[PDB]
Amino acid sequence: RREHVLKQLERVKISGQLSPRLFRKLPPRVCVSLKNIVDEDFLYAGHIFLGFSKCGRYVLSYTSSSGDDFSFYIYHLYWWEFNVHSKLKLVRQVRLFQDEEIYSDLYLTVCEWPSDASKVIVFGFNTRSANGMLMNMMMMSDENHRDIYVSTVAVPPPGRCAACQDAQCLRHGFMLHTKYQVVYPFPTFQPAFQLKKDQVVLLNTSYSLVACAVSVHSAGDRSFCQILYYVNYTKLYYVLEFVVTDLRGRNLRPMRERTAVQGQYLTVEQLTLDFEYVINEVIRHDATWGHQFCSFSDYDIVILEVCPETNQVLINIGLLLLAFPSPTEEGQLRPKTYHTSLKVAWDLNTGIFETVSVGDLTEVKGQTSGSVWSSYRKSCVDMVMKWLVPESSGRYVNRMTNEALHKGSLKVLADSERYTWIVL
Amino acid sequence: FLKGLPVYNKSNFSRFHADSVCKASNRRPSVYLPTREYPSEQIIVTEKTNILLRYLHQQWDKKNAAKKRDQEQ
Amino acid sequence: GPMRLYVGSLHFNITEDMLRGIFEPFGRIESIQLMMDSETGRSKGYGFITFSDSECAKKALEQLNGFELAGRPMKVGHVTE
Amino acid sequence: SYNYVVTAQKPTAVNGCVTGHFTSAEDLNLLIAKNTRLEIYVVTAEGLRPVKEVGMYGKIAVMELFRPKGESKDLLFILTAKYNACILEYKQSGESIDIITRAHGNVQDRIGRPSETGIIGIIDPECRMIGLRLYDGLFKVIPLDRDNKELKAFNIRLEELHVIDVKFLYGCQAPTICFVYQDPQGRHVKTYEVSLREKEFNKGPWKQENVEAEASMVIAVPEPFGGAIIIGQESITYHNGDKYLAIAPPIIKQSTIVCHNRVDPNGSRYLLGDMEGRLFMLLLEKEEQMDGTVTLKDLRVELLGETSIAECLTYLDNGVVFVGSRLGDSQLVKLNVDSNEQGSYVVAMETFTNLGPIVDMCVVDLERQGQGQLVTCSGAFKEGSLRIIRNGIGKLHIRTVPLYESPRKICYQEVSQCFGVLSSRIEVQDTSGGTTALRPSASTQALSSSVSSSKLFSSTSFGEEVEVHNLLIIDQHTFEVLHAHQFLQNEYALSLVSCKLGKDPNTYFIVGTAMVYPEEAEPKQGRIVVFQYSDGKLQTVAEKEVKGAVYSMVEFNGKLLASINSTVRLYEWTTEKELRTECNHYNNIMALYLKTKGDFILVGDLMRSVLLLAYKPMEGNFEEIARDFNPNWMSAVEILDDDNFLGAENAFNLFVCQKDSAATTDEERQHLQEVGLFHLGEFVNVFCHGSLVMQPTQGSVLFGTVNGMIGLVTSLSESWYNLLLDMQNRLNKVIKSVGKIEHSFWRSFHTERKTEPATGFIDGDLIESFLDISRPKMQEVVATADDLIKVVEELTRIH
Ligand SMILES: Cc1ccc(NS(=O)(=O)c2ccc(CN)cc2)c2[nH]cc(C#N)c12
Repeated sequence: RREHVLKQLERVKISGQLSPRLFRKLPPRVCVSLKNIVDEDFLYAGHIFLGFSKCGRYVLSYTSSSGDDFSFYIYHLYWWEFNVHSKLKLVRQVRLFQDEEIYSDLYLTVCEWPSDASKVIVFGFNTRSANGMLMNMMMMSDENHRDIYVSTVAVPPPGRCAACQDAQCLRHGFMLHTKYQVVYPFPTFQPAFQLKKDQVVLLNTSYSLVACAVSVHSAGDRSFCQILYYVNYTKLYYVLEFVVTDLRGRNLRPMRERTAVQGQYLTVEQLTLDFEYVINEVIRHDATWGHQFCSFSDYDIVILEVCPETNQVLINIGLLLLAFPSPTEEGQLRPKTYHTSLKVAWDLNTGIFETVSVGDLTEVKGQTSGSVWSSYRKSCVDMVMKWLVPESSGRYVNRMTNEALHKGSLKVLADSERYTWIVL
Repeated sequence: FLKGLPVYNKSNFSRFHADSVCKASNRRPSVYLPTREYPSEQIIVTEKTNILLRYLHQQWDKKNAAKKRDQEQ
Repeated sequence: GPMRLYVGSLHFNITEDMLRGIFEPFGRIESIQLMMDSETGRSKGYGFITFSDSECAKKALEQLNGFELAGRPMKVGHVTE
Repeated sequence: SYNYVVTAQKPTAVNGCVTGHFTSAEDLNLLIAKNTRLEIYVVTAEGLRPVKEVGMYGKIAVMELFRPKGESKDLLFILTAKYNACILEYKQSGESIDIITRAHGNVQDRIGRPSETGIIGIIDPECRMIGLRLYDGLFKVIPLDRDNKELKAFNIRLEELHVIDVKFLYGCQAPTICFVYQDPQGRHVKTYEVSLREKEFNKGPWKQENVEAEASMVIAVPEPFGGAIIIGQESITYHNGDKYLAIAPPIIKQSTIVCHNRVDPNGSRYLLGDMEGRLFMLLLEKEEQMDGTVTLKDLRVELLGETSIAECLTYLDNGVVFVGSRLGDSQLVKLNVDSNEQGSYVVAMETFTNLGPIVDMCVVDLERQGQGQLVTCSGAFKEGSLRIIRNGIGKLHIRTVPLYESPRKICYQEVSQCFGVLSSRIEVQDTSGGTTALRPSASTQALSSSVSSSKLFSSTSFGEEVEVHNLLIIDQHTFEVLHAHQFLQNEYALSLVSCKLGKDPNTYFIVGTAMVYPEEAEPKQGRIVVFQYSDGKLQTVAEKEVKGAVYSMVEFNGKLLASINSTVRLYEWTTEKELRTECNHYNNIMALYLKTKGDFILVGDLMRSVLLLAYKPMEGNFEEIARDFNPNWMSAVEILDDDNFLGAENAFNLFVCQKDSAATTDEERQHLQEVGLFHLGEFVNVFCHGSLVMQPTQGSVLFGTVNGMIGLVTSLSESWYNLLLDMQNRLNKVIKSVGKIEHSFWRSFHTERKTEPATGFIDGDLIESFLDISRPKMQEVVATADDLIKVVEELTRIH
């Protein structure tokens, strides 16, 4: 049984309790056809609409132009103006991953930080990496590698502010872009954890976990360093005039300056945690079976929790290793292959990591090695789901995806705070 | 019977009277304007450690005590 | 590609990224299709996963069909289209 | 824009009432929570003796009395709506009264969404810990021990994400919670043992039990019996391990039980409150054992009589109960052994005025000329009335006009010397196929009546409550219902206005309706009806069919401006006396609030903040001037001047947005920048341009709240604001807060999305407190004008 809308409105008058959580069972208030709000229609390119922003003012979309001649793709991001029944008005056009040769079509995802609305992050990856050969039909793929493209773009300003236009363009129109390769077992994509802390992004590059913070500051000198208040750390400054990042406004690289600059400056911070060093340390100092250990073959890192208040990162380390069996002699004690897990808390402030839990050694009696990672990842999903606590609305990581060009179904673009749908 | 109600004092409500019918907007209690400073004994604080991080930490401490008590059987 | 699998009886909170994470170790995945419910905006609990090689799909099927994922036994089977 | 917010009438609705021995070990106290107000009383021979009224810097969400080991008397625990927790102690040194803050601190978590049933605070019977249910899937534990300098609180994960109610059980080895939760299978009851040592839950003494789908309350039965009582819509159950007793009385099925109170210290009798105002008595049959323990034999409910629609019930002494009402007047009732002629065992001793909820009001110069008087629509259901408030010389004078039904809207027609009141009465269907009234109300007791004879809509369930909407023509002197016009079957009257349209010299009563059928939930059709109360009789002039619900309706330069669902429409009154559409505006979600000043229209949307339209006389259409881009769920709007606009949101906040004066491009011309932010702590339903004083700084806007609080909003100059802001900051360094809550933190604009300090607003209540403090402790003056009586005393003249 569903109550009538006027009955709910009547109750608000006498109770003083009005909330979206109360009106959740209520159907959408307004749903506009995309065709009715889009302009200069006809066959108007290949606009793949992503969805509303958290503020509900902007609607994003992207285009993937191939250029059928070889072929290298170009990815463009757009920002539109929602005015209910009125036509969409374009407010920003940006080229993504500048000076990058994209062979295969990328599965891209646009994200927003929980409370930092000044910028958006765009992840992009291909099924397999482009090889170094060619087999008539195409360049072909490398079955052992995958490409990861990460880019951070600034959101258009709400209005006004420092209008120092030296004739167009302004203060916060920066772009950052990076690219790294990953090996098997290809790291999992965890956008809700990777962006749980504002202005930061946790990146798994198989060999290490990188915490990247990007921030802009003005005349005053109160807020300094998000990450790291030893292990490798880098902090660089940029003014207009280890994961390799090349910055830009809307053109090319801005002038990389130092601390003595006055006006407006951007800061890029990177704190890295070497997996192999962590694995070796935990086994050497905290493992009860450390004496039997010989060498580890492979590892798979999964994030369990991110605490943005205490700046702590909880990771699970799935490990394939080789060790001697228990000291009991029943014959030949030839070493065996075992699978286990290591849980470590990474303190972003201090940089020190602490051991939380050390698993036992489970014997791999001829498993497909693929099943080992499939089983280990199921236990991570089991753990996260088990300890899942509902968070506050407006504190969530808005993940936007439209897998329209990848043999995929998107029909509605919802703004569940204003009860608005964009029926595609 | 349903009655034989508690009595904390027989004198309560024995001299109560109000010469009015359905009218009492008297906010008689005098407002409290605190001007003096008296310190507090305690300060309420929340434990900053995550619930999952806390559980995995103490469960590992209990698992260590089960194996670290092997000086004697 | 050579084989298309049907993944069903999934918990509504299980994401496509989680589905990728569990199945990817068996072999190359051509595409994933986790079906969403337009009204609610949440998952339907079923999907389709297409492997690039038939062999990898069968091995994934044998190790994942009928085993618990977040306390709910997962259903993995063959579907042509 | 700079404003000054002050209180004319403090909130009068009762939100919570608790008893104990707070002021002394022998004194029997009654503590009343009136939103932010904490009224302290002492039960004596003459009744309730007033002590003091503690003004908290926060909405009282939890109020419990407890006595730990080796304590002289009871201590109070207060938890605010902004998660400010404090333990208070009462101390009196002959004549000097002081409230000591034993412990204080904020207990909010960045994670966790607030629960659907709100904040629940419970104390262990042995005073071992404090249990807080703030967010979904969490349970905060505050240990109690004066040995440590701090009180390390912690969270324990709760597998049940949708908890209805929770209580601490009596007679247990370890603190044990008992709660009702909901899940896809339905509603159940579960218990957990709280371990302070391990900081986790343990296996509950008794487990899984399938309870009613509408099981809403949990009762912790004291030490002798033990266990818990669960109250639902159809049944009352008892649980204590394998021991189970359930009763299904048909009398309680007609209305929802919403409050309880323990009468006997052993738990033999319980009072139960109903949504209809019916008072019950839950009896627990004792069964003494030869072991020395006691058990339960039966359960029985007995109808005592009728009281006010109670929020909290509280037994005081000698068969006298305090009825804490929020939808009507509070009472002092007497439980007698002998029933009267009506068959009621309860009789009223005293009635306390409650103005809340204020759903609509108007300012009129009733008796005499030039002295304003508020005429509100107060209360709901059988508690519904009209309150006439005025500043009387020889502070406030209220006159109650009981209606015995929910009033909705009010307007004044001076040419007719009467008021137009929309009202709604509840009717129950029987075996005759038609509905009957529960009690005689204002619409059924009118001198003359009429029924709508419209045929616009040419083409029910037994025991279902249906609303019957009427238009009441009430005299201005006697307040007698002169006429009651009954609308169509399944028709809800929403908006009401009294004006003259076009060149027509007749003043009309215009009503906006909506069709509410039991089949569909969405309002797909309505009407705009034009009435005229010529001389003792009402006449239907015209009707215009609409494709929705007519939410707001305001007169606009001799035209009828109306909001129909998501459309803001303008109507013209033709020579044939019909309404003709002129122009429309469709860029809205739920246009519920409209306000006009000249050619400008301030549109208030329920979900999409506020918007400013301008009517073009040459073109004959609207123009979207500016918009407030910040997301806000509106409750009420008001136009301050041509450039500034006042708003009230769902998070109990006030804001003022204006046209950007430094804007150069047209896109910047469309951005309403919020210049004023303030946390009021109330939920505003209506704004009014007026003043209760006979006619320093311009502006005077009255507003009515859900708690019955009436305030004023006056505009200040930039010089006066900078003076009052420094005086306000200097006043907080001399005036202390109970619970050590920063005033700056309390008045801060707080939402589940963002938190920002207060700006462009002055707390008038804090400023006027300067007159009540002692002469030596008034050194907030550091330049002279030592005698600052010229100010404040002149500021109090606005009331
Ligand atoms: C274990 C795990 C955890 C989390 C993943 N993503 S998230 O986007 O961070 C996330 C989504 C949904 C919830 C709760 N509704 C919590 C976090 C993951 N993505 C692949 C995973 C694997 N294997 C995996």
